[PDB]
Order: sequence, then structure tokens, then C-alpha cells
Amino acid sequence: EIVLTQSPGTLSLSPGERATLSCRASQTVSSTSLAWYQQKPGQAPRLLIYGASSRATGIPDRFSGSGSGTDFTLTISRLEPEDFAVYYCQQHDTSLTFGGGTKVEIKR
Amino acid sequence: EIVLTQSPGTLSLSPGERATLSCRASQTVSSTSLAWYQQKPGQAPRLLIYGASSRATGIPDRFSGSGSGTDFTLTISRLEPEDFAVYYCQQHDTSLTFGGGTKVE
Amino acid sequence: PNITNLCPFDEVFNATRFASVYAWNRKRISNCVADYSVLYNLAPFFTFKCYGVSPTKLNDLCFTNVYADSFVIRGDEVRQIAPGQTGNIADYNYKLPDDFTGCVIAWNSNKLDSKVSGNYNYLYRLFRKSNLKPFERDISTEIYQAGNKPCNGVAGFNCYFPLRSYSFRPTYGVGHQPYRVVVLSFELLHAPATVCGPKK
Amino acid sequence: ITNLCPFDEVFNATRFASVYAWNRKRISNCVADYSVLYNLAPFFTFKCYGVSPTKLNDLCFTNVYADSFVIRGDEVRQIAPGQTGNIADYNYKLPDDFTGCVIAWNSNKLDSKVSGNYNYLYRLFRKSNLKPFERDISTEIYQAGNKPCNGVAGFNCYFPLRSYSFRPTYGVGHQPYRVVVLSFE
Amino acid sequence: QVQLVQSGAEVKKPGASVKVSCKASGYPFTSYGISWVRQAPGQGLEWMGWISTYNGNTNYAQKFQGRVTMTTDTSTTTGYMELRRLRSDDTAVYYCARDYTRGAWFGESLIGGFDNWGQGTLVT
Amino acid sequence: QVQLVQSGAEVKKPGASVKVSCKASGYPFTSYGISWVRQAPGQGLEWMGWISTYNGNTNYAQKFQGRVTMTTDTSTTTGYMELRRLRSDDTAVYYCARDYTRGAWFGESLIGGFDNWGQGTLVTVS
Ligand SMILES: *[C@@H]1O[C@H](CO[C@@H]2O[C@@H](C)[C@@H](O)[C@@H](O)[C@@H]2O)[C@@H](O[C@@H]2O[C@H](CO)[C@@H](O)[C@H](O)[C@H]2NC(C)=O)[C@H](O)[C@H]1NC(C)=O
Ligand SMILES: *[C@@H]1O[C@H](CO[C@@H]2O[C@@H](C)[C@@H](O)[C@@H](O)[C@@H]2O)[C@@H](O[C@@H]2O[C@H](CO)[C@@H](O)[C@H](O)[C@H]2NC(C)=O)[C@H](O)[C@H]1NC(C)=O
Repeated sequence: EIVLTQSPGTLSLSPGERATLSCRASQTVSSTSLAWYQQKPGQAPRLLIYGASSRATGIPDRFSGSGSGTDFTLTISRLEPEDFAVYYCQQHDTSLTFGGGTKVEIKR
Repeated sequence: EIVLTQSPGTLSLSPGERATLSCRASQTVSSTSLAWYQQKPGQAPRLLIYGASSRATGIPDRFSGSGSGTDFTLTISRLEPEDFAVYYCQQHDTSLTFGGGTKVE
Repeated sequence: PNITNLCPFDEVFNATRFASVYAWNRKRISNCVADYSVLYNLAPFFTFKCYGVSPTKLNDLCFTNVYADSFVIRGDEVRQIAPGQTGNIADYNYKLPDDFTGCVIAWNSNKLDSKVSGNYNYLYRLFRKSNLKPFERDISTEIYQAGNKPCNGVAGFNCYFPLRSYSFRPTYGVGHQPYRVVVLSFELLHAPATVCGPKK
Repeated sequence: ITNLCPFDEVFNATRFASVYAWNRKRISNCVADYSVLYNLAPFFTFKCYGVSPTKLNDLCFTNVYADSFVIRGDEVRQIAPGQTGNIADYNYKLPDDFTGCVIAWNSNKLDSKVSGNYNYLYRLFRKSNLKPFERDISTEIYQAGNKPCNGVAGFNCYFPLRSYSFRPTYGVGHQPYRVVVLSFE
Repeated sequence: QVQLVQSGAEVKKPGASVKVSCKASGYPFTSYGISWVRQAPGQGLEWMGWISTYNGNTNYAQKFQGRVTMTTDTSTTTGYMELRRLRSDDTAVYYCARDYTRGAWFGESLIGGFDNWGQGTLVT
Repeated sequence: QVQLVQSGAEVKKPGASVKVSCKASGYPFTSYGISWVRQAPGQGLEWMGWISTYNGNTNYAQKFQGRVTMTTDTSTTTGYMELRRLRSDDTAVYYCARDYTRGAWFGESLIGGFDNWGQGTLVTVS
């Protein structure tokens, strides 16, 4: 099946800077079948972006994403202290799988 | 105004076969507003066909007409000594205009 | 009463142009002797079925005023021109009261009002907020907002144009063919008789 | 209430079928709420024939049909009753007794490939025109002349199907467009 | 049967005005209008105008708009035609015809034509 | 609103079985599906399968090809996941989510993803 990959595993940036998360795919994946999630500590994950471009209901405008074919990327315009969590990238082009995950924490 | 042209200006035909006349309209004329007339020499015109298909009162069954839009045709099944005169075509879709007139000998 | 003029029923039946259903023409006929015998003598293709009064007895009555209405509609919609009916034409274009005391006439007009390329000169109304009162005309073109977002007089999804076309062609069947309808209404009460009927 | 009709399973699908392979779906025994398309995708063209568009949530029918396909940008006009053309005559013909609606919208961001997408094909040469609601999933050697060929393409022997090769840089009339047609019975 | 009889010939000198009459018999006068058609010697017909016998409305041709006036009287059932400022090129035969091309009471077009003509009047 | 509620935690032991319940309210039940995803403490997420609430058609993963089965009850608006042959390697939190990735009536894919998630049920096997 399509094996997914994210890098880097851990990011240490400033609370207020502009960050970027990367997701890498093995085979080609239809852009209509890729999404992203956020897992705040002590909770359950929630949907952020679906279709690699559309923003989910109740998601701030500061979130956005773009990419197609093999490399997909989620960009955050600004970092905020409610945004420190682990994020995942999904595909359901053939069967379904989840990424390894990427963590972003405070730089100091 | 709508201008009607009749060709030919004269028809020389043998006494007993079928004739055909033409009245072509520059613009589009409704089938509701076309009629034909006959004028024997030294007499007054009389009505033959109204509505481009219907027949007037007292006209035999040998006179018939058809056509729509731009082309209209008047046909006679067979001729008699009383059917050699000048024929005219009328329209009143816009204002009222007559035709040039076709003679039959 | 002694009146000499004759009623112009040939002026409303043998006419050239008939109005659309949404702007139907209404005429007033008064002060004349009415001879309805010319209507029955026609070939048995006129649908002369009418209410409140028998056709044969029309020649011996006097009427205050006679109104004639004419329009062109679809072949299968002639059923809708009757008291106590519902439909697209009955609820948006033409309405007949429950008490009518008149006559309704309809005949085929395929040879005259239909074109091979298609006739789009006849119109009918598809959208209206509420049903119309008896004997009412609504000649008004304007965008209709079905939804809630407003539009500044522009076409849209929830913003509609209320008039459609019939698209008559000689290739359809009898149900889609154009028919011409003439509806006669009579008023009886005071009777300073204007329409008298032939009687010496 | 319960048992809402699956109109979101046909407008938000991932893969849309080709024109010659237009899928057909059966909808029955469900409450139909036509408010889903009353506010969505503010670029779509809604036209309905045979019934008043703003009376849909007032009528009870027997069965409801739904067919979907992807056509060219400038060919959306041909999908209508009493209209002819390459698509209308040869791929999908809507009869005069339509009593249904037609929906189309732009699909650039999902059906465009940088190198060109060849997943969508259409039939340009058929032996004869098709009846309303007729499908022909069959490709065979198309002979235009008089000399038959033994299943080999070439002169007077043309493959009846042609691709589209959609690209992001084409025009508005050349961009792929997704169309769904509802037929009421 | 329907018959229309006109007046006699005139030799009116150039510059004057002429009047032609047309008396009807055999049909209800009010229900139909009266039209006028003229024919020059050796040429075709031409339409002059239209007059309604119920309300007096008229519809003249554009060529003779400000020159011709028509008048009808119900008592004698006779129509009249006045042509003013005569010209040398007006020598023709004028005709009186019963009109079914335009309505009398309402003035709308109909299906038909000039169905009853008169004998004709020669004017020079 | 949309809310998902599950059952409590379990301390099941090897060789046993466990049942997970998922109750939802706020949407037409015969319109959407239900999908299950599990996550070990400290690792990433992991998929199990899909169930249709309309006709019972189901699809399952490969590593859980025969170890799992799921059922739905329309009246009570609840779905159940059965996992058997439990092992110490299945110590994870099991999640119930409303699925908008495959259609309930026709079985075709859709554009979207897991849009609503429950509190989470913790199960430890030892
Ligand atoms: C509509 O007109 C027809 C025919 O009109 C004839 O032609 C006109 C130019 C004019 O000269 C009319 O007087 C002609 O009658 C009418 O049908 C005729 O009706 C009369 C009266 O009964 C009858 O004697 C004729 O035979 C009929 N001819 C045909 C061909 O039907 C008809 O009556 C008119 N419509 C109405 C409502 O009166
Ligand atoms: C096609 O999907 C869009 C978006 O669906 C949203 O995301 C999904 C993952 C799922 O969670 C849905 O429930 C979400 O609504 C639908 O657009 C939404 O429609 C609703 C109802 O009209 C509206 O309240 C939302 O604001 C819309 N959201 C957006 C981003 O437009 C759309 O309705 C679906 N298509 C059909 C035919 O229903």
C-alpha cells in the first residue's frame, strides 16, 4: 500500500513565528483524498484540512495547505500557544493509512 | 414596406394544362395576411384565395394556394376559357401592398 | 329595444394575432343584436361546451354587457379553463370565478400559430408568490427571489425570471399543439339591455 | 423524518465516470431534501426542465435517477432537451420529455494534471445516433470508407474513442466540467 | 346579394378637387369598413386608405397622408372620397371595396381581403 | 450538535474478548458511516475498518482481517466493534469516529475525512 512519511519528527520554533509541516508519499495520491489532523495533548484528534486545500468547519483562517502529486505540505501563517501539538497526514486513495506524526514545541 | 415581386410577368400556356405563379416577399409575411385576386379585362377584381390556403365563396375547386414565410404559390389544376386574366397577390402584415401582376394568355 | 347594429363576433374569432396568456386581451361588446347561430354552424371541431346557460337558448335572452377574452395556450391546458380548477395556467395566468355564467370556446390552431423553426412569440408565467384573484392581469417582469440572498435585478440561482416560452413546432403531438381560446362572460341584473338577441 | 436521500454521495464523490460510461444510480424510499443544492458551490449553473424549480420540496414521485459524467467546458450547452451536437447526439441524449433538472460546475482543481490527464475519453465516430437514455460501452474498429480492415487501425479505420488531455493552462471552455442529471419518474 | 354602385365619370380640370360616391346595398352596413383602390391605365393597383363605418376612424396611406379625406353617412349608406390638390399624374380608375382586412369596431387585423368591389369610376 | 459517547475502560486479560460501544445523536444515522482507529501510548494512529449503517456492508483492514467484526442497531443509534484473541500488544486507546470517506449507500469514496471523534476508550491487556 501507499506508505507515507513526515519529516522532521520534532520542531523547536518560537511562539509567534511562521512554521511549516511536510508530508511525503511513496506512490502518487489523488489530491481529493488527503487530509490533515491535530492532536492536542489529553484529547482526541480533530480534522483541520480536507482535500489538501479545503478548510474544515471551525478552523481559523491562519491555517492553509497546498500540494499535489507526491509531496504535500501544510503551512501555518503564525504560531500561537494553542497550536503546540502533534499533526498527521492521511490518504485514502487505496485502502487507508496514517502518517508517523510531527511535533512542534517551544524554542528557547 | 414589404415589397412583393411576381415572376414571370407573362405566362403563355396551352389551354388545358396546369399553371403556377410566384409571389415572393422581401421580408417575412404571416400566412394569415395573404390573398389573391383575378381581373378579367374590362371588369372589376374579385377575390379568389384568402389566408393563402382557404377559398372564397363561389370559386371552383381548381384554384388552390399554399406557401409560407417568403414563398407563396398559386396553382390551377386545369384551364378554361374564363381563366385567362391578370392575377395579383396582396399582403397586409405591415400596412397594405399589392403585387406587380402576372398575365396569362 | 330598437337597436340596429349587429354584434362583432367575427371581429374576435377571425382575428390575425391573439394575445399571450399573461397579457390576455379583453373587449367590451354592447348595444348590438347578437346572433350566436354562426358559432354552431361551424364544423364539429370547435369545443363549444359552456356553463350557466344552454347554447341553444342564447338567442332569446338579453344581457347587460358581454365581455370577450382571447389567448393562445397549450393543447392539454384547455381543461384548466373551467370554474374550480387548479394548475399552472389556472393559478398564475388566468382565473375563472366559481360562478361564471358564460361560455368557453377553443379550437385547433396548428396551421397558423406553429412554425417549423419554432415560435417563441408566446409566453406564460411560471413563478408568482401567490395565486391571483378572478379576472386579474399581472403584466410585470421582475426578478423573483426564491431564496434569501438578494440580487440587484440580475439572473441567478435563487433569482429567477418569471416568464417562459412555449416553443411550438409542427412535430409534436396533439397535446403540445397550440390552441386558441375565446371565453365569453355575461352579466345579468338591471338589464338596460345592450345585447338583445334577435327577436321582433 | 429519517431516511434522508443520498444526494451528498453523488455530488461529493472522488472519481467521476467518463461520458461513455455514465453511471446510473437508483434512489428510492427516502425523504428528499433539495435544500442541499439550494446553497452550495457559488459557481454552478442550475436549470430544470418540466417542473418548477422552486416547487421541488412539494411533490411525491416513484423513482429518482441520477447520472454523472465529466465533459468539456464549452459543451455544457449541449446537455439540454431539443438540442443537438457532438456530445448530445453521440454520447448522451436528453429526450424532450425530460421532467428533471441539470447541474454543472467547475472542476479545475481536481481534474487537472500538470502533464495532462488522459483518464477521460469520449466517442467521436459512431455508426448511428443513439436513443434517449442509451449507453454503448463498446469500442470497435470504425470504418468510414468501403474496404474493411482486420482489426488494425490506419486509413479508413479509426479508433472510435478520443481522449481529452486536460491541462491547467487551457481556457474556460476547455477546462473539465462535472455534470449531474436528475430524472424524475 | 351584395352590390356597390358608384358615381359617374368626371373631367375635372387640373388643380381642382373631386368627390366620388359609393352606395351599398344587401348587407349590414356598420359591421364592415370601406377601402379605396385605384388603378392607372396600363399599370397595377394601389391602396388609398381605410374608413370605419361604426366610429369614423381612418387609416390613410403614407403617399396620400395630407391630401385625401374620407367620410361616411349611415343614413344613406354611402361613402365619400375627397382628393385635394389634384395633379396631372392622378388620372386613374378609382374603386370602392368592402373591407375584411381590418376590424371596424376595434381596428385590428383580420383574415380576408377585399371581397366585394364596385363598378369603377374614371377620373381625369 | 454532534456528540459521540463511548463506554468505559477495560482491564481484559489475554485470551479474552472486548466490546466497544459508540452512541451518537444529532444527525441522520442512515446517512454516514462509522470507522475505528486505535493508538498506542506514545505512537501514532492506526486504522481498523469501516461499517455502513444503511445495509451492513463492511470493510476491514489487513492486519485485522479476521480478528474483528462490527455491527449496528438502527433504533438505538449505536455501533459495536468485536476484537478477539486479545494480546499484550493491543494496549491502546480505541476511537469511534463519524466517517465521510466512503458512501453509506453505494460504497464509493468521498472527499473529506474523519469529522467527529469520541472521548476514547482505554483498554489494557496483561
Ligand atoms: C370567419 O370567416 C369565415 C369565412 O369568411 C368568408 O370570407 C370573408 C372574406 C367574408 O367575405 C365573409 O363574409 C365570408 O363568409 C366565416 O365562415 C362563413 O360563414 C358564413 C356565414 O354563415 C357561411 O355562409 C360561409 O359558408 C362560411 N364559410 C366558411 C368557409 O366557413 C366565419 O363565419 C367567420 N367567423 C365567424 C365567427 O363568423
Ligand atoms: C460536500 O461537502 C461540503 C463540505 O462538507 C463538510 O466537510 C465534510 C468532511 C463533512 O464534515 C460535512 O458534514 C461538512 O459540511 C458540503 O458543504 C457544507 O454544506 C453544509 C450544509 O449545506 C454547510 O452548512 C457547510 O457550511 C458547507 N461547507 C462548505 C465548506 O461549503 C456540501 O454540502 C457537500 N455536498 C452536498 C451535495 O451536500
